[PDB]
Amino acid sequence: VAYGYPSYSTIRQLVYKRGFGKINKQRVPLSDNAIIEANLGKYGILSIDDLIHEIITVGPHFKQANNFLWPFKLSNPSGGWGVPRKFKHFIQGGSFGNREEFINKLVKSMN
Amino acid sequence: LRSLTTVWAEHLSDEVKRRFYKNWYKSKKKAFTKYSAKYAQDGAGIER
Amino acid sequence: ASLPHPKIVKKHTKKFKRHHSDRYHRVAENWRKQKGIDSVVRRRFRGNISQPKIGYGSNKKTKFLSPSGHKTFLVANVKDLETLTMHTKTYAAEIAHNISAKNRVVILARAKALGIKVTNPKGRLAL
Amino acid sequence: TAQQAPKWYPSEDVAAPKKTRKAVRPQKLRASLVPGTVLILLAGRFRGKRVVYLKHLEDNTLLVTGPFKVNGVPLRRVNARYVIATSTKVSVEGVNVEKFNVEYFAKEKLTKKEKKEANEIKTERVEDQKVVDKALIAEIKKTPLLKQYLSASFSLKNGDKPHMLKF
Amino acid sequence: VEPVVVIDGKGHLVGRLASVVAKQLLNGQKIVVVRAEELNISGEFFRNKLKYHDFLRKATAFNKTRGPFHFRAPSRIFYKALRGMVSHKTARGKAALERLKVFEGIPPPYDKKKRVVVPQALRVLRLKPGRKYTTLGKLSTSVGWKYEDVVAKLEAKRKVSSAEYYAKKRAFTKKVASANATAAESDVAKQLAALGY
Amino acid sequence: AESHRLYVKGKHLSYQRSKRVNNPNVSLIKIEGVATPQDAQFYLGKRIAYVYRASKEVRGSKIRVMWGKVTRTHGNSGVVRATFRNNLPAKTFGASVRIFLYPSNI
RNA sequence: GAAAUUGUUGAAAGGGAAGGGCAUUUGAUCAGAC
RNA sequence: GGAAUACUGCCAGCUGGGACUGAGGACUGCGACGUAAGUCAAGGAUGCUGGCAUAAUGGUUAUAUGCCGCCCGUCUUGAAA
RNA sequence: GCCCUGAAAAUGGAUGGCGCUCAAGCGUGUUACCUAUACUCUACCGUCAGGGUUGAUAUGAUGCCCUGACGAGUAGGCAGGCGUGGAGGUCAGUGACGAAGCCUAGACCGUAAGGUCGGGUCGAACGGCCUCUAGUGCAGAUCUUGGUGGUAGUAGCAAAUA
RNA sequence: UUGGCGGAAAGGCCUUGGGUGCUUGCUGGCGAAUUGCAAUGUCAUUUUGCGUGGGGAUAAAUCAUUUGUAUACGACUUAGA
Repeated sequence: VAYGYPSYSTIRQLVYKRGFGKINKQRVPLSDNAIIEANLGKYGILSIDDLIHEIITVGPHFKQANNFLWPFKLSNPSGGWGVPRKFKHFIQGGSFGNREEFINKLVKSMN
Repeated sequence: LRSLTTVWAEHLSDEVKRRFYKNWYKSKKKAFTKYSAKYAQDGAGIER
Repeated sequence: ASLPHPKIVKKHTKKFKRHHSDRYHRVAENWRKQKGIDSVVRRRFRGNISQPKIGYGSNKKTKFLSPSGHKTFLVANVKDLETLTMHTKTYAAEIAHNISAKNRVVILARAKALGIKVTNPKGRLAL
Repeated sequence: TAQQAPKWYPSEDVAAPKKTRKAVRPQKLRASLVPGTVLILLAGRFRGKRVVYLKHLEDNTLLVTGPFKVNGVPLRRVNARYVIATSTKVSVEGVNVEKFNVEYFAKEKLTKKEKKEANEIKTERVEDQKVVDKALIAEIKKTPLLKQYLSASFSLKNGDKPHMLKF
Repeated sequence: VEPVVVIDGKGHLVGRLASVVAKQLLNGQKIVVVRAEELNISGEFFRNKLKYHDFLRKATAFNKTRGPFHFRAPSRIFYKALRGMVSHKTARGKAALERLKVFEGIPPPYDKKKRVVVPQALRVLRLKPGRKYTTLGKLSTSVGWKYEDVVAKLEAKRKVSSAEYYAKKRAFTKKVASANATAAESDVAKQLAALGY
Repeated sequence: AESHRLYVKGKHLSYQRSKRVNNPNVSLIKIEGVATPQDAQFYLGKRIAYVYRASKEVRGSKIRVMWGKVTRTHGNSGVVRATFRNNLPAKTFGASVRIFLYPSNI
């Protein structure tokens, strides 16, 4: 894996572009705030920004909020990975592992 | 080495010009005859 | 003048020939899958022939559609031709290979009256 | 029978299309095109002819004339992409162009019956053009060598790189 | 851009020139090479001689007449170094090599035409100062090339006719180089300067 | 004048390929005078025509044309990928194409 | 009155095999819509 | 003591060029601009024009070119062997 | 540290080859770029899953439609089909004005097994559909029977006196 | 047309006189249209065939026969109006 700390900008683009809901065990694009109202209305979540607000600030209903989001399907980075070999730790010159803030740069290329 | 040119005599004997024929007996013998025209003229074709 | 239809797409038009059908005369070209343990065609190596599979299934909205835009329907005689009376814009008639040269003029003269397209209106014409 | 019958039949009524949402909006010419500009034509009979842009028509076409007396290009319309626009400009003030329009160029496409086996100009068209160019030719006279410029064809010679040159 | 580009091999490394010529042929560009006898190869002479004897060992044991043909003339020595950078066994590669002609010295008409050099293949610009290199002509006559002197004599005769040709060329142009000078500082001349010419 | 050329020369270099597999739907074209992707950036979307000859007339000429257009930059020396309506026949590796100057952006 | 296998005529290709796959040029040929 | 600039980051900042796709077929929903009427880039492409109307596009077939392709069946851990 | 010696094997020969010397080598760093059936978005096919739909006229509720995901495969299992000989029913089916068969780098449909058509050939029986039934589908078994090749106008047709 | 130079694969290079065309060195007049808003819009060289009217010269090879400096057969070497 390659994980990091996402910023507000990174979360916002992921949901707006790649935001998909797991409703009735089916993957349904959000594309509208009513869909979130139908499912996530139980916890006081109404719009797409309410859902994001639960991600940026780990709110009391993070799990229900997070699980409602489908696993995102990202693309390969637009500018390449930036390294010759992926499967070395980010400290060691590769890509996998914890990179503190550079997941924002990476994910946007993937996004 | 590449052969530049050849200059033959004015008259060739018969025995040498049998070397140019496989069937010598039936032939007008027709060899160098137009080439003999280079002779009979002082400076026409040979010395050049 | 058939109904509108999307552009006809085939996804594969070259006929699937059995493997090695060109190598031997006993192995006819009718497709048969290779079941061998060491078959290259079966394992799908690079540079080998391609095997039929459902991904080649035609578009449903244009499946069975001849280039004219009409589906073909073999007819035997006038009674069978009439079955296409109200449906000239989706189906075409075809005269069977065993319909006699004298009978054929009967259906054509009728189909022209009903305006039904006949795919092979030249068989057994003497001129 | 040959085949029995298809048990069900499909409908033969053509379905109406959904209401589209594609509205037409006025076209935006690039800033390089301004009436009065000298153009170089890239296609057609008059490809490579330096020529004068007079007006922007309705159907995204550029009303263009030689002027005809200079090089022999009449009042034509050409595509905004098949031209090369330059920095040279000739004044178009006092020139009437509003008379021409789309219907002015009507071809009346010949019938299929009319077939050209083996083998003219409207009078009013010619007198139209001579009206315009007389107001433009004098304008050319002020700038030296412009008259010869518009009678001279354009070309590309060796060593000439379009991506690097300036027009 | 020229329909035929003529190259003077003198002072060029055998390989780097060969690669550049190899790409050009495959791209539809015609190459003619002259003076192949003065091509350079990196390394000592005795170092490069040994490599050639190693190449002379390899021959088809059961019949030598079919085995790897070892060509001695420098034009063929360079040619081998280039055929291996072309797919010569394919019908494209045959077309690639037919666009190529390799020569000793500068024979006729190629003598009276401009010759160019490939700056990325030049000995002076590539090799480090103080290294050691060879001259292909010295090597080819060291393994059985019989025409070193015939080329050397003919080339000196070539340069003689060229030396006077330059002389007429330089003397004639100098007079031309003066007439334009007196045509300068003129109304046309000064204004073209504002146009950069 | 003796010059009547209204296009830019070019060479059909090869197909798009891996070390072993070529992709005949995309071609490689070299435009003389172009050396960087920035130089080639200008020619994107320009029309291309490969003009060949036959021994038999089709519509009054012995000359035929294969059209196509520049898709995007290739490499670092400003080679460009071009896809044609009908693929170039691969015996034209090294043949000359014509990169016309329309649709002009200028 | 089939196939193997063969004769003649017609067309095509052939630098130590032949055949095959993806794409197109070339020649031949051909369908449908108008 | 006072600024600039580099670097990193952000914009629900503006804008040009290029490519591939046009699936769906009366309306229904969510939005915007508008006082309104109504319009729209808002639950999937339409508008204008030319040439051709025939082997021209295309199918098939032979051959040519570029690249790839060992002879199938079988037992076997392993078969082009 | 690199380089050199130590460093000898048999057909000619292998950093993949050419070839490379401030490298086209060795060590290290920064970018640009190339391309797998992988990843993303889209179209089409099928499978599975979740659903909508009695409403009349008009057919199919095993129907039509909406939503999402997914697709490798030997041995092996299940399912939907294609095809052959024969049987019950039906099309008041085809046919001497040419059934069936056979040939056809001529045409169309189906992913496929296959189906249809045109021309040629010939001469008397045959087909679609719902079901029933089986001596029902061949490339192989040193398979069985019959036929035929290359080898090949080749080996050879030479003891006993002529 | 006059004269030279070039043999590495010369087949090219220079020069003399005259005749001839154009000349955008400079200033003018006359036609362009309709290919309808682009369709490479056909201008090069490579070979051959078929008639023009203009010159120019009028052979060999192989089989068959023959020798043996040759020879399995072809091949080879000789001879034959």
